[PDB]
Amino acid sequence: YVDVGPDSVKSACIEVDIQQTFFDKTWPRPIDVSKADGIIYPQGRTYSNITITYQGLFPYQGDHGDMYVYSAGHATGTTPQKLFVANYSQDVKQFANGFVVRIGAAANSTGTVIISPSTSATIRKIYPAFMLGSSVGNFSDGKMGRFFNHTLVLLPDGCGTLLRAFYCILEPRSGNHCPAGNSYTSFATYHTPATDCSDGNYNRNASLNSFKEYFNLRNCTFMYTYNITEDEILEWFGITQTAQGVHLFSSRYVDLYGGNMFQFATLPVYDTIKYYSIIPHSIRSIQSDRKAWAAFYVYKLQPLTFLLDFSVDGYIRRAIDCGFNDLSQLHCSYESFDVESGVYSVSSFEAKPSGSVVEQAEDTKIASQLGNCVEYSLYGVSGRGVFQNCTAVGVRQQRFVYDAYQNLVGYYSDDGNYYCLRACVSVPVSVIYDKETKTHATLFGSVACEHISSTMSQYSRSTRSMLKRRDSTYGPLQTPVGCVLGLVNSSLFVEDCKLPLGQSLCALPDTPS
Amino acid sequence: DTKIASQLGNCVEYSLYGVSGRGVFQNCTAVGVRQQRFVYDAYQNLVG
Ligand SMILES: *[C@@H]1O[C@H](CO)[C@@H](O[C@@H]2O[C@H](CO)[C@@H](O)[C@H](O)[C@H]2NC(C)=O)[C@H](O)[C@H]1NC(C)=O
Ligand SMILES: *[C@@H]1O[C@H](CO)[C@@H](O[C@@H]2O[C@H](CO)[C@@H](O)[C@H](O)[C@H]2NC(C)=O)[C@H](O)[C@H]1NC(C)=O
Ligand SMILES: *[C@@H]1O[C@H](CO)[C@@H](O[C@@H]2O[C@H](CO)[C@@H](O)[C@H](O)[C@H]2NC(C)=O)[C@H](O)[C@H]1NC(C)=O
Ligand SMILES: *[C@@H]1O[C@H](CO)[C@@H](O)[C@H](O)[C@H]1NC(C)=O
Ligand SMILES: *[C@@H]1O[C@H](CO)[C@@H](O)[C@H](O)[C@H]1NC(C)=O
Ligand SMILES: *[C@@H]1O[C@H](CO)[C@@H](O)[C@H](O)[C@H]1NC(C)=O
Ligand SMILES: *[C@@H]1O[C@H](CO)[C@@H](O)[C@H](O)[C@H]1NC(C)=O
Ligand SMILES: *[C@@H]1O[C@H](CO)[C@@H](O)[C@H](O)[C@H]1NC(C)=O
Ligand SMILES: *[C@@H]1O[C@H](CO)[C@@H](O)[C@H](O)[C@H]1NC(C)=O
Ligand SMILES: *[C@@H]1O[C@H](CO)[C@@H](O)[C@H](O)[C@H]1NC(C)=O
Repeated sequence: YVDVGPDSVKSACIEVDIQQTFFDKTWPRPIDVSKADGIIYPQGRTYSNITITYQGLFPYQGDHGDMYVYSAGHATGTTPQKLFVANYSQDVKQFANGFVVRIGAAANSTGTVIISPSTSATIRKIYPAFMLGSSVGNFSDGKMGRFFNHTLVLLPDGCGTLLRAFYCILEPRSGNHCPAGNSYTSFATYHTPATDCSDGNYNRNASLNSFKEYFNLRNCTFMYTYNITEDEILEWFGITQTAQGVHLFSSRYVDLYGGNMFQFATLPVYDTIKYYSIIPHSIRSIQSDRKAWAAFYVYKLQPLTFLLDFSVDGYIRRAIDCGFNDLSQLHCSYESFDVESGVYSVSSFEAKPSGSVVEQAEDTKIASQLGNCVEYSLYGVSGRGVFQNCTAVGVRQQRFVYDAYQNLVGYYSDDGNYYCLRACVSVPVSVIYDKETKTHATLFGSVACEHISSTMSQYSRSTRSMLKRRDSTYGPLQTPVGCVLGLVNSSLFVEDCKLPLGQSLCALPDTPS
Repeated sequence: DTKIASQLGNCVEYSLYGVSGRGVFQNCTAVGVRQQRFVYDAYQNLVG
């Protein structure tokens, strides 16, 4: 196995007090895909200044992410005391095709101490620590997140210039405040700047040794290290897993200023990762020496399609999440960032299922429910649709009435009533796009505004919020063609809008640029 | 193995780290991104 070095020496662990309510903050950072935030550059290829579609794992454009903040522990006077940290060790998550993170984005600005926030200390970048693996379970005290068998460990040591990776078995310890003890609270790791990080001798084993004090390393099968140099600039990092093993990505090695990720390293492990957590960490520094740290963020990858704008220097500079909006769908269909003005069809709202209705004599109370769009089963016949009470058509006791295209038309219930079936209905959608002002509006077709609402329970695509930027303040407007959003009743007469809606309707642009 | 590292050239068969095809090479300017090694167009033809 790997030569891990010496075992832990002290038996007792420094106590970990959970102060998690101090860490509740709301500093969201949604992905800006027009800036190419979070984009993993494609593997093995590069391109010219041409725009191409691409498919791969990416963050959603609308995701605000998850936020975590490292902070100094308790100290008083001129000396260190006990840790006062966040409860992040209990935040077990299901792994889901990797994740990406944002690090140091609040650099060269100020924030607060958090644990004693009134001091208002300036903030600086700090690197994250992580643990990954195939299984989790209870600590002997019932605490969440104990990993089993072998797990990944990623930790910086001391100052951010050294990074280590491990695939190893963790071992519980019988010391006071440690995992086999009944005095255990929660796992944490720490750095002590009062003796660590000398400028002529940075302590390369600093965080690993504090890690060893809570878990003895055993049976380690892999270890790696990497070299980093200090730089307060914002950075991107992330993890994916394939049948070739885990991949590590960073923007630092290749594209430090543009922020595009590149495949920095790979790992030999072939075990599937099923769970993910963040290791909490804290600074042991003296009370007058405290320093606030920049916020850390996490976003989750999904197998999304995107337009990618490539620079002549091959950097991705802009991108569009195709499924984010109906307008984004339009751009992807024309493979461009500048669609010509017009009225364009976009995908329709579907239906929205309703709770099931079942009849099969031979469970309650679903015998009938008229009715909207409730899934159904009738003596092994199934489908989704709306039922209505109707007349009586021949022939009775054949039970299922059908049309010439073999669509079910209606049904004889065992309550003696004929009901008819219309399947379900949908709302067609189109958008009005004015390229000159870069503005838009929408049309719901013949649906009528009695079925239209500010939010949707159908549905089609994840948001329509760009319309809502003006339409949070207005009711839907009925027109002879149909219900529309953000149209306004100006009652103007004009010869040609270059955006006719059909009929005598006309969609004037707001006054020209 | 030698001496076939470069030959400019008209339409010589080639192999580049397991990528292969036939074509002419020319000493032109550089382009982004560096260290992705293979430059391609929108139809996935190798460009450079
Ligand atoms: C790279 O794309 C740019 C456009 O983004 C192209 O630049 C155009 O070049 C023509 C020259 O015939 C000009 O008339 C246009 O005004 C330019 N567009 C601009 C400046 O936006 C350029 O040809 C492309 N180069 C390659 C190698 O594909
Ligand atoms: C990574 O950075 C370290 C410096 O932190 C380099 O390792 C040291 O290089 C000096 C050169 O004189 C030696 O005196 C030290 O003994 C080295 N330390 C160790 C632990 O070997 C190292 O070269 C850099 N690169 C890599 C790939 O590790
Ligand atoms: C905080 O300080 C960093 C220092 O790393 C500054 O980053 C500069 O970012 C610009 C962006 O174009 C680069 O051109 C400079 O080279 C960077 N300075 C360096 C590397 O010393 C930046 O002024 C501050 N803010 C952020 C967010 O990084
Ligand atoms: C840790 O704190 C978070 C705060 O959002 C909470 O949701 C979570 O349940 C906590 N973990 C526990 C109580 O195990
Ligand atoms: C931890 O123990 C509880 C019982 O207190 C159990 O319900 C839970 O499933 C256990 N955790 C895991 C990951 O199985
Ligand atoms: C470790 O992996 C084995 C492999 O099957 C699994 O059965 C077991 O639940 C895991 N955990 C422990 C504590 O052995
Ligand atoms: C691996 O870990 C087991 C614990 O289950 C330990 O007993 C064994 O000595 C280790 N073996 C080697 C060869 O690393
Ligand atoms: C519709 O069903 C009602 C009971 O809900 C019944 O009284 C009525 O006769 C039915 N209408 C017909 C058969 O036209
Ligand atoms: C719009 O303006 C005209 C002006 O006469 C008015 O008659 C009409 O009721 C208004 N509203 C709608 C929904 O068309
Ligand atoms: C062409 O190649 C020569 C060497 O064969 C080199 O010196 C020169 O810089 C190249 N021309 C470029 C890169 O434009």
